[PDB]
Amino acid sequence: RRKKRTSIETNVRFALEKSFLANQKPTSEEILLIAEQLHMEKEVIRVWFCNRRQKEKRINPCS
Repeated sequence: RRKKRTSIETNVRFALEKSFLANQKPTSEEILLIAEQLHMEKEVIRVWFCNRRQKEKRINPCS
């Protein structure tokens, strides 16, 4: 549940961090490109960015 996974993990996010903001619209190529770097694949990529930005919103309260 946890999930949680966490998960998230890693290393990636770290890199995604800076990257996220920069652009937040990763293209197809952009990802694959970054994937080549190491260890990151389209998968977690999107999953990341996606969920990553979700945290942004928010507002949320927004809640």
